[PDB]
Amino acid sequence: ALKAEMDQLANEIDEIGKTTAFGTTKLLAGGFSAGKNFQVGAQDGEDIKVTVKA
Amino acid sequence: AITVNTNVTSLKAQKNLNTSASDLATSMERLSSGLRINSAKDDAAGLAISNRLNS
Repeated sequence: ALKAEMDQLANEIDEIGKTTAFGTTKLLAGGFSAGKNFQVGAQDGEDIKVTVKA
Repeated sequence: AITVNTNVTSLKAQKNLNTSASDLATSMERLSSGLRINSAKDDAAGLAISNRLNS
């Protein structure tokens, strides 16, 4: 009984891992493992990198 | 020159007044609606991004 509940909790951890999105792009699956840049200034090269691992 | 048949200052004043009236109408619409993007004239990529976030 204890282990059956452990398995259900691990399944929900996996579901949250694969389901989280910004619209249609996945966030916790490994697509941001090497970060993405957002240009936060007016000139080229003035930008910040956002990194999320799986 | 002192001419009667053509008046260029009036033409330029007309164009400035029209530009101002258009801007005011746009602002009035945006305040009445509560939204920044009322058409694709406004922001086209934001329209699609917001359609997906709405879904």
